[PDB]
Amino acid sequence: QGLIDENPGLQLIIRNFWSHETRLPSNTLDRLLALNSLYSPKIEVHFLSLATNFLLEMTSMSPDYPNPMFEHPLSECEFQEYTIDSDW
Amino acid sequence: WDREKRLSFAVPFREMKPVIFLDVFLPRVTELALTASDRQTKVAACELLHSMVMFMLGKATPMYQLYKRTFPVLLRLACDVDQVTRQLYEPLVMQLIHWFTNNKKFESQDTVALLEAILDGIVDPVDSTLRDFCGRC
Amino acid sequence: NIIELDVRAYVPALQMAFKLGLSYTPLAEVGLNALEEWSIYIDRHVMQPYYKDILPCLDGYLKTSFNKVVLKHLKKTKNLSLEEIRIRVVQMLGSLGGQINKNLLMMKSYVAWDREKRLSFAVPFREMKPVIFLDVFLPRVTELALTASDRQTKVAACELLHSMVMFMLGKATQMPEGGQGAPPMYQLYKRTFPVLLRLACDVDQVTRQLYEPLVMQLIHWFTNNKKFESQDTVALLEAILDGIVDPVDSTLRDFCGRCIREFLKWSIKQITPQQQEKSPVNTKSLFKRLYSLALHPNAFKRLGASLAFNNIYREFREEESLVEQFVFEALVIYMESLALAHADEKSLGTIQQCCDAIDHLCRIIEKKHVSLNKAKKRRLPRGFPPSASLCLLDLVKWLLAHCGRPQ
Amino acid sequence: MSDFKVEFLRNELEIPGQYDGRGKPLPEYHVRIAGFDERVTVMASLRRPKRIIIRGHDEREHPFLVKGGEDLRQDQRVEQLFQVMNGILAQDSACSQRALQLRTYSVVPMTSRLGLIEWLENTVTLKDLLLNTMSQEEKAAYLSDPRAPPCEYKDWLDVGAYMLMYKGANRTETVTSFRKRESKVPADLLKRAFVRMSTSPEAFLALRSHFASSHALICISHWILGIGDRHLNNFMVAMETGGVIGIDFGHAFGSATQFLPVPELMPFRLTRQFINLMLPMKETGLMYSIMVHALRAFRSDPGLLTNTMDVFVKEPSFDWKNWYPRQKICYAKRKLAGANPAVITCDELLLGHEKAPAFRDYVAVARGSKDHNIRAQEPESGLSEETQVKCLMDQATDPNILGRTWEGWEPWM
Repeated sequence: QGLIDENPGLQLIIRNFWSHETRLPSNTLDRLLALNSLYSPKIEVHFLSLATNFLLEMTSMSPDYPNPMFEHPLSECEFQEYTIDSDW
Repeated sequence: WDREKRLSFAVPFREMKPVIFLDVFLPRVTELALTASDRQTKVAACELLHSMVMFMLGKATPMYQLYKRTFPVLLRLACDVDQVTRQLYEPLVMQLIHWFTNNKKFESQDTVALLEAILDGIVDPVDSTLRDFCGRC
Repeated sequence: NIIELDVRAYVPALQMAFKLGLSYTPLAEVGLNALEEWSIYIDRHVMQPYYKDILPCLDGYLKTSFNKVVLKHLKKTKNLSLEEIRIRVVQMLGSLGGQINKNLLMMKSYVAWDREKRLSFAVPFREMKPVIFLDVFLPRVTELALTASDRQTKVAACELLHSMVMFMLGKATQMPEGGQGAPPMYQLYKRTFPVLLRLACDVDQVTRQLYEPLVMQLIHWFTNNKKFESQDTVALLEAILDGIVDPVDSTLRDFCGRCIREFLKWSIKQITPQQQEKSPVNTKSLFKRLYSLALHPNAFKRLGASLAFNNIYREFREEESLVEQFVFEALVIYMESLALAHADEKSLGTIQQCCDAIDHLCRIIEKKHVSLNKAKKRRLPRGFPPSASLCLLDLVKWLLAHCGRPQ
Repeated sequence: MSDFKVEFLRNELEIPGQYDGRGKPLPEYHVRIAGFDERVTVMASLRRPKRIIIRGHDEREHPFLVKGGEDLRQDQRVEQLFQVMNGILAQDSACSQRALQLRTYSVVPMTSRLGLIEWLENTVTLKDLLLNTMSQEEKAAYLSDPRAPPCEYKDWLDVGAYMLMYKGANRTETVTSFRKRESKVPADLLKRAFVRMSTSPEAFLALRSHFASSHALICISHWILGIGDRHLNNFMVAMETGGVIGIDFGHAFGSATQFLPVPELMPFRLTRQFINLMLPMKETGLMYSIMVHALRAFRSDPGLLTNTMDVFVKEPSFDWKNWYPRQKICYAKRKLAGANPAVITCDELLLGHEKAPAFRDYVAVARGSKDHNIRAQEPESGLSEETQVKCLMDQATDPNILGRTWEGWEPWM
């Protein structure tokens, strides 16, 4: 229930605490197995969401996940970050 | 849509690369990019749409049906009066036009794309602004 | 005593020996013994003009580098290489001379052929995914699979060369751009292939029977109307001279001639005909280049042209529309081949190639000489200065008027 | 191929100047023309260089540049002589003992209003060969915005007023000006291009070392002639291997600066990048000895040179449009019998530029800018190999950028 803190930092550190190989074992397979054994009778609404969160945040260690998937653009031009207006 | 799927993706890891197909999600994710009250939700789905369409351009290395699925979504979302989605589509629309303008991208999709899009954005009983956007198109 | 005369003509046999002594060391060994003979008997003056052949050819093959303590009377003992050849090579070399031996010996021959090190590879792992650049290994493996002893080792080098070229051709087809053949390795392949082309048909247990099929699948894959847009032409033009018009490797010449006929066959199969009609480099340009190569005055140029035609005749006889459109051209060009072959030595096998050519000509005529018996306004060659509706009688009377030839 | 289709019926039409056989019979099927890759490739210049592309008998394209209207037979003699001596001048140190070899070129003009040459199409001028190497936006701005004002117009100031501004130009201010020329142009990017074209650094080493030595010998040949390669854009270099060909023989017999509307204080161009090919070279080493060998082999050349360019007409029309042939051969003999580069440069300057502003300044910086430059006047009209070459490289090659420079003379580059 702390994974869903209205405090994003608190639930974030809780996610870090869990995803830790102690609380949630590092290997994707055994991480999955622990997740299967970790469901709370009240979280099935967001149990899948948080499980996906943990699974995908494991992919951070993948030293290609932060890398591009393509390196051969069919149409190649200047690529800089684009801006957007976000008035309240 | 078709008995074969093309949106494979091996998830990178240290020792495994689980391949995941994404063809099934496309309808619903297009709906959410089209319909999501939370601006975070709609914006994230639109970003994902942009990323996956760039990916499937990478995949183009004759998938007409995927293109005809994506065209109306582009039509509806481009003419968003809200600043966010039109803001996305400005570079999106121009950049897809430039992808279209390739000679190797002049075969059976881009022409179909345009003839569908500009015609339908005007023939709609609503959104004459979509007609104007298709005029730009 | 006899070989005192025309000492130059004897060098090519030595070059062939040092081309083939790998599979048979005593081959090069007896070539060396002949070298020793020539050193002993002949004067330095006339052997000098090819120290420049001796040392570079000497370079060949040279770059590579019971019984128990108990006294049983050892009755087994009582009842009783290329390397030594290369030792003799260096022996005779030091018996030659510093002026002679320095004949091994500008453009410098390697100027970083590819300025854009695009050929690389990201080696994946568990902690990181390092990236390794492969084009640097490219020229090296070219010389290695090109030149290597240890058929096991040389052929392993060839195997890796095969694998890497297979990878990098597809990688070249990853980010094509405008200009040349997108120049990923286009220009850097117009300089790469000929070695692998001759490796297609090499004297080998293995690399022959896998590289000939390799190049077959390649260039029939590279004869598509989708695989069409000058990616075929780079390899084709590369082949045109090296495979066909070349002093050595005659089996390569025949291999590549039948390869070209097979190639154009597979083209017409998987080229929509207009894509050959709109093709500049096409069957018509093929005819034109054959006319030129027969016309190009040199033993090698004409021999390649004639042998290539004799190869391609297998399908060209099956070709009908072109042969109907092209007889006067073919007849006059083969006439030119005959004239310039009988203006020079006939010991060239191209005289037999031209006999094959006249066989093909009379044969195609005897299918449709009734389609020639009539004056048909098929296109005109330069060998027929009158312009008219071309008839079999027309070529016949032209030949008769041009009989009494100085050759 | 237009009027009369490709055929040998008329004649095996074939490249001019390539039957040049020293008594040996030339081949009949010798490399000739059959077919054509002719497209409209006409470069824009005073000569309208027409690079006509010749698919020879091999059907391989042979682009041939075609110039315009001037005494281009002068260029023919220049190239022929270049082959003559350079081909027997200095290839290697041992071969300089032999006195052989230098890479040269040939041109075949048709009339005094046309000239046919061969368009190599595998070369590039130095300025272009660099302009594609750096960040091209630097090539635009850095060589456009801070090019004339900060260094060139600090040296002078003003077009038109440029020469009279050099009348108010001196040694140290133009030394600072040249220092700003170094800040008007990039540096060491020559090494970048070289290494990106170098797979083996040492085959590289030999190649560009011979390139630099050959360029220096070409430069002293320029000094001998007075060839008008004002800017580095004039000078060519084969992108393939650095092959060298002369450019713009519009001035000779000491006319490099004899009638020039703009100042040309160069006995030979000393572009800084040619020095910055690699920093540790002091230019006092290998090529220094190379030109020492050259002048060592420059003994019996007047018996042919002065006997050859003056053999026929003594170079007509090369100085009226850019005079006495007796005067021209006098200058050639003076420069050829062993001459001070400073004295030759100053006499060439004052002859015709005496009315030009800073004429005294021009001839002075010709004699030298600083003391270690003005001492060049002392070994006047003759001095030893090493002395002459170091004099030319120091008191003549340097003070061209230290007295005054024409903006189109390309001082920064």
